[PDB]
Amino acid sequence: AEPVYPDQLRLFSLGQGVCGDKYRPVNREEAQSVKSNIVGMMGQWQISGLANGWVIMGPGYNGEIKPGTASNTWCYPTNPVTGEIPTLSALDIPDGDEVDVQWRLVHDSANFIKPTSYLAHYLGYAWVGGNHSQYVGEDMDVTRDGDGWVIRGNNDGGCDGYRCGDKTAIKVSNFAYNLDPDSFKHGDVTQSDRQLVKTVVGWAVNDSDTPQSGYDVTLRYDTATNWSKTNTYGLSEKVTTKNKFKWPLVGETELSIEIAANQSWASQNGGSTTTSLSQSVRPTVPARSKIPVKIELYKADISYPYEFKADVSYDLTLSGFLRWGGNAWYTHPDNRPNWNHTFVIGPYKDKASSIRYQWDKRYIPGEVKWWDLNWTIQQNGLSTMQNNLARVLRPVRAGITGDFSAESQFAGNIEIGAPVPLALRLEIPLDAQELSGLGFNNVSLSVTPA
Amino acid sequence: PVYPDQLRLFSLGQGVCGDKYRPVNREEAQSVKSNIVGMMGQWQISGLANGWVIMGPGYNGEIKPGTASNTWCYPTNPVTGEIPTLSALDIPDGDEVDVQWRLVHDSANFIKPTSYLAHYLGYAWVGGNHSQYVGEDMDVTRDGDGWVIRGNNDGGCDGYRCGDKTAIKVSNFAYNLDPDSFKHGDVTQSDRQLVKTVVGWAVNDSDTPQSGYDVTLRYDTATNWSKTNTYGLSEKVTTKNKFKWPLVGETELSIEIAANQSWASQNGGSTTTSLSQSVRPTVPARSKIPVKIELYKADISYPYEFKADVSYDLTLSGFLRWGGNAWYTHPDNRPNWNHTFVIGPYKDKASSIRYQWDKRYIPGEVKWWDLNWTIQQNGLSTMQNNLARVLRPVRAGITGDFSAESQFAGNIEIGAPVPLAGLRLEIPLDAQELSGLGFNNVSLSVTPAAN
Repeated sequence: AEPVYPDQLRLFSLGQGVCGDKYRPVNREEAQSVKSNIVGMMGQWQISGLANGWVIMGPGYNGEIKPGTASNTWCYPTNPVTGEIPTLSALDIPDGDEVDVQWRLVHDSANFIKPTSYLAHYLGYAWVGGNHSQYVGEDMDVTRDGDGWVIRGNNDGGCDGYRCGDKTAIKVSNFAYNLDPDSFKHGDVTQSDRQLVKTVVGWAVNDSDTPQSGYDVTLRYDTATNWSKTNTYGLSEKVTTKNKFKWPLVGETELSIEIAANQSWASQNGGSTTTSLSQSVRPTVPARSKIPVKIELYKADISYPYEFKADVSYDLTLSGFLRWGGNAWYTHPDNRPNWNHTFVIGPYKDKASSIRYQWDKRYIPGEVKWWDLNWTIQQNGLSTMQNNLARVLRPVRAGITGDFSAESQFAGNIEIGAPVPLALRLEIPLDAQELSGLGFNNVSLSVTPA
Repeated sequence: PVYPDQLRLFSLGQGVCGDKYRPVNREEAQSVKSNIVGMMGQWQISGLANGWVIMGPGYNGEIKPGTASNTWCYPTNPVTGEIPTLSALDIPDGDEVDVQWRLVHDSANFIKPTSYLAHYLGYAWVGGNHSQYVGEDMDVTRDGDGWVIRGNNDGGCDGYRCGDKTAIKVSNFAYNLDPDSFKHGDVTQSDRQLVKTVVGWAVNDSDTPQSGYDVTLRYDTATNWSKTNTYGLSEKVTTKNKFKWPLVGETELSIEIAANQSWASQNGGSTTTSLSQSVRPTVPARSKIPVKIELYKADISYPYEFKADVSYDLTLSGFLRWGGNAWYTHPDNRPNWNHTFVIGPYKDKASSIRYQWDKRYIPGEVKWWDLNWTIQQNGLSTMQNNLARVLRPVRAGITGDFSAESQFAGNIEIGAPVPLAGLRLEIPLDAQELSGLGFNNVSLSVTPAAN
């Protein structure tokens, strides 16, 4: 309600202080109210407008809010959807075997069993608890189900209530883990150093009576990169990454490691590869003069414990019968029908399985084709639903660890010194054999117009 | 390369961009999906080239065919070769004197890059008499709390005024601890345990069901915590904005770190915060409902680590060369020259290399150094790889041990209604007992939802 929702802001390019159909300019106070969020949605040196001649700058300008004018405007809806589900801080589960990472999440009474149970209960699912308790989400048994788990109330002994024997089950299945490359952190560097294995030197001469410029002196060469990694546990066998990425750089050791996408993290533990590389400068040597040029070749290796975060997602399927005269299905059946509905807890898939969608579009009558979330609100009130939904939708991440080590060869910049006279050709010796013995193959120096 | 910071959303109709801009295509959109989605509303839908669309974070940034009257665009003629943001240059924590010494003497990560910056900008003799190259045979001397990197001047040299070595002064250091870089070791202690269950009843002595009253639980909790600081640098680190101590395990901690205070002067204590749980139950006519409130105790400890970003001022003193320098006026009188940069978060245009470089193509902006001249003198590549080194983020590890104990209540739970043999409450609370277990000023109240 009252509070401004960052994720509902929309930008317009309609001129100063102008908004599109059914949007109004965001004012200073509101902007300040969620400063971090607006800035995080802006470009480096972006500058957008706010109400009554004010402006908010991007991260580059330190997201500052001051008087000003902008052609574009941060606008808010004249009819904003109220009572958003908050997004709680991530629940970080330490690295372990898939089974253990999953037990830790699934049997957590306060962060999983109770919220998901209460969600099912709020949706009108009957008997969401075991007969050892009168409260929902208690005396809940967690049992293995393939690569998933099932959560149903213990059914030992007898129970009171019509069909109390038919306990609703909460199926947690279809798990997935997406390693986030940006979450990269590393411990103390075990090994680290970069030797100067050789330095190529010589000169670059200018013969003509006119200043030689606009030519690129380019060094091309090959070297091998040897890296390897370990995986402390087995969850590794199931994590992938949306897209390929370059292993992050640490120290002064230039590496060229490409982790491949959608390929088991546990299946990519290292490799030896020779990579063609290059370096180049565009000198400007004055008439009939020469410049000293130097290229330092290096060798570096580094080792360290590493850690990434994998975003966990799973399917939440609720199955049981819908309570009589207390139901949230849109048709509000009264025949206590056996029911099955699955929510995708993680990356969006479709409307039917998106709690956040059905919640946010709850006031658009034509969109409610599944759970009538409005019912949960008259039944429980805004705060209770918001707090509960936030708990079931809380992001879950799993740590991914192990040791990393690598060694590679590479050249530094082609450096040049103060030009010397005399009274664009190169005189830079390249000992093929010594270089080859050092691990630098197919090394060449070329001159080519800019 | 599609540079995300040059992207621009326009609201001018189907596939329409602003002047000198063009529609982002499906592929280009995929190459920078996260940056685009990170600028979009939860359920925003925006257009791309040839009738495609990219959706907001809520739809998981799906890229698919669709019609949209607002569009993601890119310059037809983009400012090319933006300075690459390299990975962080980690520095071994220690006492302030250590981190500075380690930074300042780093030949390949600081001396060479800052010396080349001066040289490319036209500063003369940025090198020692014992080398023909820029940035070699340099001497670093103190000058208060600031440092000075300048070519060795001993012996004899050649060149007009070769005795005038350009000095690179580093001063005014500052270290900003980044709360999001949080990480921890083995959580050498943990768990939660139930220490008491406060139970009672809500009764309804009416012939009609009751749903108009909030039962709320209010109380004070004290978190007894602490944290050590392995090294001395922490005496100078601060945080721009306050933050909640990060949640680890399942011990709810109510700890806050204040901005503008030395990291080292916030090592723990007993902090009291007032919490409040509530619920609006529905009690059938002539009925009562059991109310349950569990109270927990929790202990946690573990080594911790946050990184502190290091910023400093880089001042270049020397005279600008004869045949060309970078100053927008391009003097030739071979003048002494003082100019300082701010290596770290923005401050102002004059002292921001990133700013002058990114806006180089805008004539009115070049009021200091024009980096278009340096690019025509050394090539586009040379210059962005050099500025990539100069602006390479530098950070020191801030480590130590963290320990904490706290008491917290679970949510208020409601049982099944059972026929009695404004909503009313009957739940005993013994101030002294509760207090013995770390819960003070505990109250259960029944309030109409209409207040």
